[PDB]
Amino acid sequence: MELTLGLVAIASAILIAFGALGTAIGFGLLGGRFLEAVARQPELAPQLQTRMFLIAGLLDAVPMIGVGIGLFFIFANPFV
Amino acid sequence: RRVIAHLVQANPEYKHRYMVDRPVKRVGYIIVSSDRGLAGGLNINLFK
Repeated sequence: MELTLGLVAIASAILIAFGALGTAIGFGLLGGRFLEAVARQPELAPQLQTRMFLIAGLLDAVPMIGVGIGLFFIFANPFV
Repeated sequence: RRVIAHLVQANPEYKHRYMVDRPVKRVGYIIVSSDRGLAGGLNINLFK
């Protein structure tokens, strides 16, 4: 039961860190390639950044979801 | 020249010394002429 609580803590840690890794990879790839691309075409930077933030938003939804639900269980644990 | 222009509009990232003039200190001249005269002053007009 308290060890069940430890289970919950572990699960939340899993989600938060492991989705954080999801973000850490996606955003990094996007940054590297985006810098390279804008270097190739240094003129239309506005739309470039526009679609860049587009993709960034499309990216990190579900990892942040896991983070949020993990913290929720950390504090508003169902069946404490 | 067509594909050259396509390149440069595609890649305006630079202009080489072969497309844009740097300040000149010596200027080169490619001078064509003949080995047989008897052609008026055509060559002579060019020389002038």
